Amino acid sequence: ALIDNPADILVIAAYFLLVIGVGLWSMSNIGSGHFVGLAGTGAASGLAVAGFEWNALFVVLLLGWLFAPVYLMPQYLRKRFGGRRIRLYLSVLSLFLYIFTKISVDMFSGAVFIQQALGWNIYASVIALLGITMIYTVTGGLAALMYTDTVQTFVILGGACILMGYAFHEVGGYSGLFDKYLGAATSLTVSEDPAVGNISSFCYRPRPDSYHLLRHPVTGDLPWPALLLGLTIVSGWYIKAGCILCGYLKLTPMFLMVMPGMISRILYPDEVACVVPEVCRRVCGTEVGCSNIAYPRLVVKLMPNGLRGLMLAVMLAALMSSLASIFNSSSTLFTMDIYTRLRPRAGDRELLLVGRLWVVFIVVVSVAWLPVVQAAQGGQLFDYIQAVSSYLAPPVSAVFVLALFVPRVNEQGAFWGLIGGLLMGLARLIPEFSFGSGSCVQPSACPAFLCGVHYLYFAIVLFFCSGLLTLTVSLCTAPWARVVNLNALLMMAVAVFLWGFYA
Amino acid sequence: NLQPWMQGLIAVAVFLVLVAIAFAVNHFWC
Repeated sequence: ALIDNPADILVIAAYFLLVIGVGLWSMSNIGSGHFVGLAGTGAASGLAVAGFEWNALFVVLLLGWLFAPVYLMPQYLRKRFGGRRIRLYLSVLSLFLYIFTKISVDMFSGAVFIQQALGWNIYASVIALLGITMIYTVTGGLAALMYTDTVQTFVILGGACILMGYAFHEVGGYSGLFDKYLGAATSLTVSEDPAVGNISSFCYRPRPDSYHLLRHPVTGDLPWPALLLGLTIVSGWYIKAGCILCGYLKLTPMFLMVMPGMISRILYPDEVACVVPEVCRRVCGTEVGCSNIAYPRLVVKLMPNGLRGLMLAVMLAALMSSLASIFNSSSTLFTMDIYTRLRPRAGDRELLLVGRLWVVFIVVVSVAWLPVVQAAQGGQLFDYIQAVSSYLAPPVSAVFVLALFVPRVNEQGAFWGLIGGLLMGLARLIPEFSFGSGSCVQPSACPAFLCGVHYLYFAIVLFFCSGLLTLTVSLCTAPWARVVNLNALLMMAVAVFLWGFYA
Repeated sequence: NLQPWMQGLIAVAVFLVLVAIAFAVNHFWC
């Protein structure tokens, strides 16, 4: 369809052929998942999505620098608490989060790229994605990894700049974008379903606060207090010059994805900003909302004939590398952390067969989960990822932090607090997945107690309550560096300048 | 109604003040 022209397929085939050739010859920070989620949330809600990454850095480096002299992830818990129950439970959370926020989302972004590059169904898309993933893995893709990773991040970002200009040239430049966006919505706001009826203007017009990082703290998409605190909590679970470069590349996404995500809504309002349920289905595959098509739609309908194929190939290659790496990590974790514990005999070949069968099992589970991903948190990938992280990680972060700071905590108390935090998190994961989330068009029947609060304020609540549980149970039961610092503060100043500019 | 660059410069100045405080505290006592 979009790439039906010979040139796009030629570049895609050439790129994949070179990737496989290097993989045979053997014998990063940003993937396609973020390139999809950030752009989708930028199209849907404005630019407060970029209020995550920048904030994350201003926390990460702080907790990367203000914790080093005092602390010097799971391995620390292993030394501090000992035993094996906490090891097994942390491995279980790691596997579940890999399935939910690293595997399901990676395949979903893959199906949201092949869907808008060819038009295939979600399953027809992930089937091809996983077939090519298997080809990549069986050809020694992981054997190269770091070898052919830098080059990827030297094009996927670089090419993402080529799109940036191509996106910013079709909106009359940077100044032009900031007038067009507020005045860009759908022309189809009438639904044939009698129950839906006419669609209100609140959730088909772009938000009034689409240009401010600090949204309303009570009625905002990304409340600033929730933003700050929830992100500093979640970032705990998810050399120094490496961190400085990571921050440099972490500042850009606002200009590279979020804003070109904002451009999608104004070049393609009917598709990216669809509000009518059945209209989204014919566009997307789901009737909850489809900003997630923001970046892939922009890539396929904006990039030239020859560079669109290159962008698709690079996105798919990075997604393939991420998926293969996470499959390998999950298999290794399962067959060296949990299954081995269940079977101490340590069979010569069982530890490998069980790894491959686990790989197949998680592939199946994530394929079954894909429908939930495509219709999670109003159809926004970034919101779903951060919601799952807010539901699962904050308890682990609380246990880690109170272990680092408080020496009166107990391993048994730590484990009980961790199970309490997981149970608390499943009181919003399960109910806000089985009952759905829904957009303003079709609000879900979820009780106001559960879905009323933003997932970041739930991160705050769950972190604090999990910490309190851990502490009470533990008590109750039983008894050139100068140059690096200068560059770090320069980067921090630049980041706060960017925050103030878009505050 | 401060311009965006006013807000950016204000943030930079505030952070530089905080950095000066954090440098003076350890300049005075460990």
